[PDB]
Amino acid sequence: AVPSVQTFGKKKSATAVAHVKAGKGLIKVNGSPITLVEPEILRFKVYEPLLLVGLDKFSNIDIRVRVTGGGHVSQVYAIRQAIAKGLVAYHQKYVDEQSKNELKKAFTSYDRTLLIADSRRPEPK
Amino acid sequence: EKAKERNPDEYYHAMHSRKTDAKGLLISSRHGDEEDESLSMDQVKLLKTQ
Amino acid sequence: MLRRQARERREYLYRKAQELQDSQLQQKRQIIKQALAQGKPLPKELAEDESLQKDFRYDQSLKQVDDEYAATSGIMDPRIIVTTSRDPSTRLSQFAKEIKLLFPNAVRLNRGNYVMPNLVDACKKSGTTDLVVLHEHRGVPTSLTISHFPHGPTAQFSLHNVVMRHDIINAGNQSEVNPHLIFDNFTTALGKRVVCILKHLFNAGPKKDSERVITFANRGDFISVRQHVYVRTREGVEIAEVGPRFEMRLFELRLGTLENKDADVEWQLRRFIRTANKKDYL
Amino acid sequence: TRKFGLVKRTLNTKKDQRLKKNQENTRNIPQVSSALFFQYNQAIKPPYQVLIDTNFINFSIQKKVDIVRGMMDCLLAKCNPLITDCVMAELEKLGPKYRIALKLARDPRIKRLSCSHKGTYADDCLVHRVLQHKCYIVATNDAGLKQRIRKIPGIPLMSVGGHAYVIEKLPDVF
Amino acid sequence: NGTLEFLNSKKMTEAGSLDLIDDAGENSDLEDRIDNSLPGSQRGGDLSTRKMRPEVRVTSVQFSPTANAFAAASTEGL
Amino acid sequence: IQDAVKFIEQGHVRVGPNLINDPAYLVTRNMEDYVTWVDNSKIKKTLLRYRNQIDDFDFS
RNA sequence: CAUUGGUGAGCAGCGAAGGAUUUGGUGGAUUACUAGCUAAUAGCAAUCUAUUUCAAAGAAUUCAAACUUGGGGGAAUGCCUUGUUGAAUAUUCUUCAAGUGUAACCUCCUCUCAAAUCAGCGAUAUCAAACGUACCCCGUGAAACACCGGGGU
RNA sequence: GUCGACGUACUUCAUAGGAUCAUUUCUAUAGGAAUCGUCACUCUUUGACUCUUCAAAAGAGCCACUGAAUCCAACUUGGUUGAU
RNA sequence: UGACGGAGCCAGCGAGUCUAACCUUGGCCGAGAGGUCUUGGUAAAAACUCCGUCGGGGAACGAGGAAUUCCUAGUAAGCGCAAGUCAUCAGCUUGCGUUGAUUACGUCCCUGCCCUUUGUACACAC
Repeated sequence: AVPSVQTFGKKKSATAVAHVKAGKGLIKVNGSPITLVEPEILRFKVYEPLLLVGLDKFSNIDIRVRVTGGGHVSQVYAIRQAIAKGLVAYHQKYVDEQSKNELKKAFTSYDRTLLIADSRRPEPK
Repeated sequence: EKAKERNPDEYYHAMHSRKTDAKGLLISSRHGDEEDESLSMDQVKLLKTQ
Repeated sequence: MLRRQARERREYLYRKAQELQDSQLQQKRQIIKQALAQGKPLPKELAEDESLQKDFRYDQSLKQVDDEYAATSGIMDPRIIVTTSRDPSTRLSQFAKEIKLLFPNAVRLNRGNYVMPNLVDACKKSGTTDLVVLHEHRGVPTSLTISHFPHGPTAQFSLHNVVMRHDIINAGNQSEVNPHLIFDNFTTALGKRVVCILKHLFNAGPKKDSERVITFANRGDFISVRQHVYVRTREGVEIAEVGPRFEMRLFELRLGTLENKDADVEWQLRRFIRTANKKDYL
Repeated sequence: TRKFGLVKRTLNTKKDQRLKKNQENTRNIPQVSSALFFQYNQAIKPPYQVLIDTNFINFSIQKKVDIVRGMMDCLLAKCNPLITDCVMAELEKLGPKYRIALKLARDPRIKRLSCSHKGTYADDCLVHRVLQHKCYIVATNDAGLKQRIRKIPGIPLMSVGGHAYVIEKLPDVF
Repeated sequence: NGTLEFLNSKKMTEAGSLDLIDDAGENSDLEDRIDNSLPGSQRGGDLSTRKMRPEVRVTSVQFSPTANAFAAASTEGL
Repeated sequence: IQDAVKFIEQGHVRVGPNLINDPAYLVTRNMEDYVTWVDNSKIKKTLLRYRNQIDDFDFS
């Protein structure tokens, strides 16, 4: 079959399953494209790993994300994690890893939640 | 009690052939045979002739 | 962690079933110790088996705090957590502070949008001794569950007669010293069990002249607890009440933690029973 | 291109046939006799053939009763005794102190019949002849063999006590 | 042990590596012929108990605070 | 009990940080809790693929 | 609609007198190359024998050694050690005992797993058929809105 | 009140006899069957060898030379008067 | 921080052959019991996004005094859903999700509460 790679994202009770395969440069979430994210103010939070990396690095990859659980804010944060993990897991497997290293550095210089999700764990004093 | 004690590192050698749905629960075929998952073109050509 | 707590709970529960089989052999080995010293008759079944006869040459070198608390009985000071049920009212927010104030080495963290698996994972993380969560009924409190954390026993109580310190006056401030404990009229096997499930909630070794006393009265199948301060006068000790009066009675005692709700019920209150009204601790 | 987990070839001690102890590699229901009721065994008719053991012989000498006309008093019908070759071999294996009872046993009026056993046990032969035929009547005076023949139906047993014999399972006691 | 990425192909016979063959018996003496090698002596207390050759590793490195150097505690020493 | 020896010898099994290749290793009662599969391995990928759980950012 | 499942029919594109897999055998490396043999300061390599024997050197644990034993209990016959009769100018064999002596011997443990598969019992279910209900049609019949049979939904 | 005694109640204590095996012959009995220098054939049992299934995991790795299969592309032959 | 409708889509805990009203008007059948039909009365995901239409109460009461209480991060607060666990709870209780902040995170100045005032626990320092 075609090359593929699969990552996971996690906010409070919302999970994201993103599959990244070689293709025509199309971006899909739940069948719908990315220009139809319903919270409508957080739509720039899911374009956010797209525009930090430059749109040329998504021109030949495909992204298909399912999301279940959570609400609205927790769902959008799951999509931006799974896209950013899905891009950086494709590039560590079939593309240059120095490309992966510059892709990873461009995310952790911005924000750590795009790569791994900090579990907001309780603490007793 | 078996759910809480899964030990998520087990391997039994049927993890290849047995598949799971995307929701999480496992799937089993209606035919159940290990040979009638689909049909080849030589079988389909003969069966449509019959 | 999660494998470790699953591993040591397996080794503990097998060791519980091992001494269950060993209790007959320990009882039989008592007879060998008596008969070798005083009393020449040896019974019939112990007379034949030469395996036990060669067993005693080793087993002559053998010889109560509860076994879940045996390691941590006095080697460490118990840090404990008081929590509310869910979306607390103002009254038990005051009352959880008073339970935290009655209990040395206690903290009070509010519970809101937590889940009980994630709470007990957090107290197994940071390391605490036991948790006291409180339910209520329109202000006044009704339930109080004490659950010891390293897969220790939990004990759920029901409390009715609650009068608290914030209701009456501006009486001052509580003592907050390491308190003396007064335990009275506990006689049953569950009585000694409920002593050790609750005595370990205080710090080890209070002072010789500690100035507050917390009594636990068993007068009539209700463990009734009050807190008092005292002096020693020239002719008689005077006492004065402070802190919450309780009329508390346990209704279940599961061997697992409070997270489980399917664990081994060591004891449960039975009330639809012909002899339920007859006696106590049943 | 070796295999993995190579182990030295040794003796498969529960498996091989070169040992002595691993050299090991039709329902049967015996019908009841067709001449037997629930408990009758209607084929018991005169004349009768008694099976005799030593405890019958030695007690009859002790109680002053000769066999052939002594059998006449209790069973009351015509009967001739027969002694197996196994029994008379072990009866005369008692030795010198019962040779007068030996002499009363060997007699032209006491019939004799042959045997086929790799042994000399009186109790095992008498039971096996009884099981295969349910035809004979048995004379016995010890509780071990008496309980063994009381547990098979339709087999009349007799013993001795007091001054004469006594039959147990016969319907025609008089 | 781990000095080479590419092991030599003239050391595997049709069974067993040639240098893994226990060659202590060909020695003429007694004390080195004595094998007290325990089965699970991975980083034990001696070297006669090892039954293998020691593995190479470095386990603690610190820079020198004075003279532009750094010292690494190795299998070969320091 | 034999297929474990096959997986240990092929270099799949670790005790904490390091994998051990000698199958004659006595594991301590305390140390029994920590024996997992090694990372980035095909012995772990099949295990997670049945569960549909493969997070290949950690290249598991 | 997705198939991130298989099997087949093609196209775009890649495309210098073919191209994909898959595999046996051999050779060279996989540590840094001073040549073969022998009785070796030399000879042979087409050989060391009708030249390879003599001489010289060469003897302490004065008559020394399991540093290599699964554990418990013994050890009759064994074996070891120490005391008990007879050959010779202080002495080889042998008379019999004692060993909290013994790697010869003789017993018990050194196996029965907090473990898995396999078989029986089978639930969650699932596929096909039959049967039952309702509504239509057809067959037999002279006929009975058929009591007789069949088909369909 | 921890026990004593008495009373009472419960539980427990002996089974015999025959046969076989176990001493590198002989378990002690003469009431029992086994002393041979193999030739072949048949039938099962067990193990090894080479592949292989449940089902993969891992390749003492690189390069060169010279061969064996399989599917295409192309060529030939047969084929609608009938190929699979 | 409104009202009116119209779309957009997001949850998790739940599932014992167990799940769940009352009163009344009649008709027919029945020997009754009652059955069948008839009729009327009484009680019983949100948030958010977006699209358009909109611009004082029938005496007490227009966001609540003094005085007090609680609270530090997935917290306070807001929102719904589910269950009713041998105690307690339906005038409610307990769970489970969605949204998710401000402000300290220092100090012993005040109020308290406790400890210490031979360093004895082995060096150096003090």
